[PDB]
Amino acid sequence: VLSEGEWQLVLHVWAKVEADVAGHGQDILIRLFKSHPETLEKFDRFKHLKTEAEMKASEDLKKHGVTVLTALGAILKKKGHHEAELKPLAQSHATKHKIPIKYLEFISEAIIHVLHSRHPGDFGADAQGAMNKALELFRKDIAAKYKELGYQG
Ligand code: HEM
Repeated sequence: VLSEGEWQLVLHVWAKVEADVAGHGQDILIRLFKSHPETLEKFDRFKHLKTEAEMKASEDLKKHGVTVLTALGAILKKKGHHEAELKPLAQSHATKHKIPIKYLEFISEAIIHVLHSRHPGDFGADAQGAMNKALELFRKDIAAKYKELGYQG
């Protein structure tokens, strides 16, 4: 359970992301796909992209970055009371998109890296620990719905 102090750190940095959702979305997806190429293969939409420059040029990938960070932002702003927003996301990611929990760990690492690069004055170590705990809570609750459906592995 995050404390109120920790939620404040999280959402303070997140408000900064909200000034340039698309730029962040791009940088996060690019880092995820460069860091962990097996993730790119889960998107039939993007698996033609073979270089970072092609990724950076893809308007469709920038569109999807906005979709992902708008959904994450809505879950963060519920401060833990996010069951209505995770249900559908876990459902689709386990049964339709087939994303293992470990790749949710990978995208959390890429979110933390991009927020440290773009917002270092609002993302010192207190705020990095808090964002880590928020993203862990997201993964714990998606993992519990996976397990329900037979996809925790
Ligand atoms: C912060 C973590 C994530 C969030 C909030 C998120 C959010 C979303 C949303 C809102 C959609 C469209 C609605 C839906 O299908 O449920 C979506 C689609 C999808 N996501 Fe995620 N996602 C995350 C992590 C990932 C990861 C780590 C992968 C793959 C490694 C992935 C793969 C997919 C795929 C394949 C689609 C369908 C894209 C398409 O072909 O249109 N997601 N995601």
